[PDB]
Amino acid sequence: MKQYLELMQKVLDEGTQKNDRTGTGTLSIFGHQMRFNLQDGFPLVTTKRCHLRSIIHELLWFLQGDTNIAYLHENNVTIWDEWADENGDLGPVFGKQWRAWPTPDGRHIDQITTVLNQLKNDPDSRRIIVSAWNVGELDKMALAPCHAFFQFYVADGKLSCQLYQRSCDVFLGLPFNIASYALLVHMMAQQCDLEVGDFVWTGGDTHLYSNHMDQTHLQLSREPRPLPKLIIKRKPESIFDYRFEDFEIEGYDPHPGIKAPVAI
Amino acid sequence: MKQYLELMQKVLDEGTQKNDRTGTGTLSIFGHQMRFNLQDGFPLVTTKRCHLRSIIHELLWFLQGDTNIAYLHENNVTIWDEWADENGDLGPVFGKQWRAWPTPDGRHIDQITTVLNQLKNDPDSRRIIVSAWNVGELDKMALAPCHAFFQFYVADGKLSCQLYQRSCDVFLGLPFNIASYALLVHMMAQQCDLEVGDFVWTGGDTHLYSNHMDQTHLQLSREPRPLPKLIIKRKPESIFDYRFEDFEIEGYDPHPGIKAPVAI
Repeated sequence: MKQYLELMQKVLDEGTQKNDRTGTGTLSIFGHQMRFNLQDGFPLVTTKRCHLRSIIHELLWFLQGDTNIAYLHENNVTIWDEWADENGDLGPVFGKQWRAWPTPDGRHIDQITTVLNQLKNDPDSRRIIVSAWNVGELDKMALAPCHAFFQFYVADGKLSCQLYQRSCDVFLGLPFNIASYALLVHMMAQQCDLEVGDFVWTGGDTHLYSNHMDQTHLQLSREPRPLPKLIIKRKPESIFDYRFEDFEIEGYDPHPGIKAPVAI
Repeated sequence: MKQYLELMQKVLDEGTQKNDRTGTGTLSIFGHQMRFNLQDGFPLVTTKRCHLRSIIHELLWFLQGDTNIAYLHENNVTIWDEWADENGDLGPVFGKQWRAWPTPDGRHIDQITTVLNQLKNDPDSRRIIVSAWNVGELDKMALAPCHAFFQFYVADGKLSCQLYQRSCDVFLGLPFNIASYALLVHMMAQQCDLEVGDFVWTGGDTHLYSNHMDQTHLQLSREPRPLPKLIIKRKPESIFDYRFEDFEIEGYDPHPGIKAPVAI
């Protein structure tokens, strides 16, 4: 997509050499923002083929609130295997905070239900927020949330969402981060009888790994194709009742897939 | 400042009519970002005179962690009086979360000490974060935090900070929000033997109140003046030992002050 390739070029041009926790090198910038008008099309990167199978299962899994990887394994989704313990546990990552944020007084707060009802009853609200950044729970998490905090907004019948992503792997992660939250906005808008607005992406440490440079150069040589279209095949009774098969992408004509590694 | 006036003009041009919780009208946009290179000068709005007295006391008060307004009243700082109860209490707002975030297991987490030591020991970290958005504590707060979440970053000997502000009163609040966090970056950089980098400001619901329109039109007719310079007159032994008198602004030649109201 235009904004995505512009980000990649910016990191190339302006990024500074910066290492990650393993010692693996990157080029990094701090602070960036992009906006995707969801009525223009579904913002799935076209300059390489991006598969959404794991991303859809992951989002349904987040929304279900159980952080054991059993559901992912039931569907042969393996993207959290690296972080899970022998029993398949991850600690109180994403879904536990979205659905059952623990409080000092022993309650567990369902932020997703909170937001859905704010959107339906008080759409002007300036505090329609979900946070995964539960400071007390960070140490028990397999890793701290990268997509940490998000806010919804309603105007002129349209639902928008802004994500704050503290750390972003531009090449491997970001295409998927965009698609995941764009899907969530479509699901929430359907459930609230709203049209889709903008997905606004905001980054903190936004980086290209040094061993993604060949891939980045190739991708920047390609012209974006028309955005595809998301089809939701059925309207479920709530935000918690979506199924994998409810989602189809039409009109997706990407350039070929581009593989990239990780260090250990 | 250029970026500030550009934001104001954007809200004028592109903002949509949107009411707040009291029913007071605004023009609103969702999602914006600005960057202030702190080596260029201290980013204090010059197109109207902005007083920093209350803002400096407020920041020292945040850093001290006690949310009773007694310290503010000791200095005749009245900007939190509206929200305080008969005993001067605000509930677990800002400073309580910065210095003593309560956890389910009964601990209280000092996020400011955490960050200072991350900056000194693990400056490459992508999770140097302070959050005020303690979901369990929102209901006891006098109001939910507007400046909700911030992240630090180090590269090339320079400390940067990004703020996520969920709700922003562009005319009355934003000049002060910018100055408060810019001061904090200077204080933290001094304590970590770092130079100052960028303050990156990110907004959610970013709005101009309808009864600030006369003022906005006047302000947009003025040309920004050179940025002033922050002087820290003494290096304290830690981030918790700063005093009001340690701070001076030099070279501040603003256009006259512009008064603006609020509804009740």
